[PDB]
Amino acid sequence: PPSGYGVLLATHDDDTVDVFTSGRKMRLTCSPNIDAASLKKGQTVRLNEALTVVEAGTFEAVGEISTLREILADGHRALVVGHADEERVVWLADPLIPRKLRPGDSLLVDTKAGYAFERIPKAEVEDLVLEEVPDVSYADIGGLSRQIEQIRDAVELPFLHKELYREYSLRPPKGVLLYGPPGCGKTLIAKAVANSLAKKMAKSYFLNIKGPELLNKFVGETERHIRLIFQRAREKASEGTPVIVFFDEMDSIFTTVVPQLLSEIDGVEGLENVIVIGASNREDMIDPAILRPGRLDVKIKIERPDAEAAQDIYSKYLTEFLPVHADDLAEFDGDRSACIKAMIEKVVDRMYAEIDDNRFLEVTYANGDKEVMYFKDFNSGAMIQNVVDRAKKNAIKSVLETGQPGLRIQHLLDSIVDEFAENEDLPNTTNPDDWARISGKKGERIVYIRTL
Amino acid sequence: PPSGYGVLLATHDDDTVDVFTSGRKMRLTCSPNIDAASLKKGQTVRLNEALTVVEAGTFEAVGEISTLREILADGHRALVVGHADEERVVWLADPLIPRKLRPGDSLLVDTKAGYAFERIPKAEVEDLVLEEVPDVSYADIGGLSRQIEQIRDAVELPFLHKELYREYSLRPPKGVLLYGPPGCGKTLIAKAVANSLAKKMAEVRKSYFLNIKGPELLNKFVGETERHIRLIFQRAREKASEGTPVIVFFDEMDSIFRTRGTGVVETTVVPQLLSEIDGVEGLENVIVIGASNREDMIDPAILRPGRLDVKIKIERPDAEAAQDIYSKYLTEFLPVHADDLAEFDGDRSACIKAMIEKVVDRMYAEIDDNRFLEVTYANGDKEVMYFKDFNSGAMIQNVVDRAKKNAIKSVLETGQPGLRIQHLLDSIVDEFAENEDLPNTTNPDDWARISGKKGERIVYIRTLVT
Amino acid sequence: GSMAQEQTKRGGGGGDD
Ligand SMILES: Nc1ncnc2c1ncn2[C@@H]1O[C@H](COP(=O)(O)OP(=O)(O)OP(=O)(O)O)[C@@H](O)[C@H]1O
Ligand SMILES: Nc1ncnc2c1ncn2[C@@H]1O[C@H](COP(=O)(O)OP(=O)(O)OP(=O)(O)O)[C@@H](O)[C@H]1O
Ligand SMILES: [Mg+2]
Ligand SMILES: [Mg+2]
Repeated sequence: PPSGYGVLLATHDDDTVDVFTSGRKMRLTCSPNIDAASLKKGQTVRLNEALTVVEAGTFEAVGEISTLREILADGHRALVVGHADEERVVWLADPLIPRKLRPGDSLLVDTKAGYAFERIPKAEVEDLVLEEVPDVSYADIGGLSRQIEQIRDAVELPFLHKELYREYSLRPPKGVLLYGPPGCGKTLIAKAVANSLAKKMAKSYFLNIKGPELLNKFVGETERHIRLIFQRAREKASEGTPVIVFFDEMDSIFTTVVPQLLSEIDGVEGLENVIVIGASNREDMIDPAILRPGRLDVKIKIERPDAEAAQDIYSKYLTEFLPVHADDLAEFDGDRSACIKAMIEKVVDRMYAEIDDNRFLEVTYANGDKEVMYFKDFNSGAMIQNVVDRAKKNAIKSVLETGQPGLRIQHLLDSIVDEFAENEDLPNTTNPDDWARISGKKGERIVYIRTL
Repeated sequence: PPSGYGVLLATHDDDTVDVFTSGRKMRLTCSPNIDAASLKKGQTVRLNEALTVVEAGTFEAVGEISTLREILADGHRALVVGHADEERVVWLADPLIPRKLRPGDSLLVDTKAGYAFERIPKAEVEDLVLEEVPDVSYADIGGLSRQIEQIRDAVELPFLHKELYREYSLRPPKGVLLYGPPGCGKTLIAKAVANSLAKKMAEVRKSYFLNIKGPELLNKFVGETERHIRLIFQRAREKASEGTPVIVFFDEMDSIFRTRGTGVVETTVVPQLLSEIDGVEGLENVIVIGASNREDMIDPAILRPGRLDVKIKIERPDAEAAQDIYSKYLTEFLPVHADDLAEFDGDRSACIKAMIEKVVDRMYAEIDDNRFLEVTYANGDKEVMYFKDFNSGAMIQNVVDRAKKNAIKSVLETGQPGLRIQHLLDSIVDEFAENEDLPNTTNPDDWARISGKKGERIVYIRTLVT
Repeated sequence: GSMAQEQTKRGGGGGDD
């Protein structure tokens, strides 16, 4: 006996039920074999040529997939959206009408019958990370002891005395903006302060968010991403550890997403544990709306030029594990540590000397005054890393040609000369943190700059 | 004799089977000849007018091709995504449930039937963007040794000596940019690198050197623009997992990945490119090289230590570089008129070297006719520019081509075979006068260099002509 | 900073039925 199928729609007291069959709804009788009371909403039933429901099957396992939007007040209907961004109200099946369905879940549905039968499991990885543990301690930075004390007073101090700060009738600041030259780190400070906060709170969640990747310009979708990020931040704030939301290169952003971000930050205003920290290369490109007193109240400037910090960074980069030439140790009788320290001192003095090789900038002032900037200025950790890598490349060349291993002074000198020849360019030495720095240093405005 | 068809779905204890036929899902009883035990899910069956399973077929090889996303927990259903993101759960066929099933595979599927039957592999994307360039080697490039040495260090050395790099804990350069005035030989360096990579791969024994122009990876549809770059990077990662070096060449990076602020989708390509480059940094064999005339128009974000750590500038050739280029072009195999051989006793090499020296001296001399532009400064005195300040390898090649054309004209008219020195001598003045009116030779980089040298902004330029 | 007009470029959309 060839038998068809249909979808049960409603159950009535007259032992006649509505069935969606062949794409149309029909009121049809039920055979005595099946019990009308036992039947459930959305259950798949079987019929015959005489159109009699002989038995009930199982809820369908295939069909369209829709994203849930909301649930109707009656509790029996739910508004969902399909792949074509079309919104439809579908009656929830018996197993669906703990777990309570929430907006954003994917549901199996047949639009012809308009019934949602099952909830499909989903796996998300982008939002699942939720945890990054920085490994950069304060030992990774050098010549910044005053800055470290300042940031301890800025962020570490209020947390140790939250009760006193609150009873002193002053609201705490929750926003720290680290600004400075792009070449300098300005981000490892965030790792260091996160580590210090984790150590002092006595595992620690540090959320790094990149500005360029957050851009979902197409249709206001970056606002959705920001809302989801702040919701996850609140979720982590439920757990009893401070949560830091870090933004990198905020100048990539900012009528726009600024009001959405401001509202989201105001949402987490009551979260004392959660601190929003941002790092932006372009101070001027920062929207003043976020620069008002309040949320991003704390602003800290990082300054690159100093001899002691550069020497400490160079010492940090040149670890003991690097091979050292036998001729270098001949003057020190195998005392590798002293030889390396002397090498660092010599290369730092060569870099931070005022000679003809340090004619990096020939800057002319408006009144007609001229000055020469040496290799001491425009020095940052990134360029020191470049110097170290170039010196390693030159040392590999020397090993592959002469045969004797080790790192020599001429390698460092050649690396410095080559990297300053390459970096002697306007795009990397652009307007930010340069014109203002020299204006504050010399004391006069500058209208034109010449290079060599 | 006329019999229909249907798709089997499942078997039941009552020897009845579910069949999908003409959009109708039914339950049918098989014929006594056909045993329901041997039947399997997804197999096509033959029906009749009485709707009786009279024969069992095979799995059909037609329908939509969809991308597999995941396998459901039961192990018999899979969630896949269609062409227009029509995500759907479909039962897997018996052959599907070595090769094991993996996410991202292309599967045959009928949405009406709701079943997936077979897997079809497609990995020909790299062949679409594959570009082959033979007949170029580092020997052909003349006047560029420092840049050639640097690019060899940035590509050849890390792959040749991995142990040395791991010994000193030095990260191999991941991004190399080439920039300079037009015609200085950036594309020549790129194609020489491609040919060397092809030679190395043939020695190992090609497709690994992928080359793409900017505007190539732009699509009119709202989607599929990210998909192209995603597939490119996945193919690059697969080639890296093969172990051979792979180089992706973004030619003319001014078209795309420019600065974000300038505008009047280009907004989304650069961020996902940065994400992909950061995610591929683990693979040592993936190297991204891009050439650009307008280095300033590119976003400074990518031009940072890290992704694009290595920058190379190719400047206009000087006298010695011009001599090297002429030596590369003026070979001894070209015919030479007996007049020039008479003074050198038939020694082709010495005669050609002397001719090259003479022509280089001619085209680099500060003669009156070689004055090209009159730079005007607000305060300082005006400056006279020469043709030597805008020299390029392309100009030298065109001069040689014009001289050869004049030689062909001579051998056609007077019948005297060979190449005369006067051919080069007057081709020089012809080429110089041809580009006199056009200030096209000037570039923003050239103007920046000139402004930084004299110390005043350029105010006016005048084309000197007699 | 002269004010300037604009000309947009449409992106094709995929629609079935
Ligand atoms: N103590 C230090 N001070 C400065 N720079 C350092 C220090 N230690 C390491 N660096 C180097 O500085 C480089 C850049 O660091 P970082 O990414 O924090 O700078 P950034 O300002 O974020 O750059 P961008 O804004 O372009 O992303 C790193 O590659 C790192 O190797
Ligand atoms: N050593 C050399 N230096 C410069 N040009 C050369 C050299 N040898 C040959 N040429 C010639 O220069 C011409 C242009 O070279 P190429 O195509 O590399 O420039 P390009 O990188 O395309 O410049 P752009 O990208 O600005 O157009 C080639 O046709 C080649 O024949
Ligand atoms: Mg930073
Ligand atoms: Mg080119």
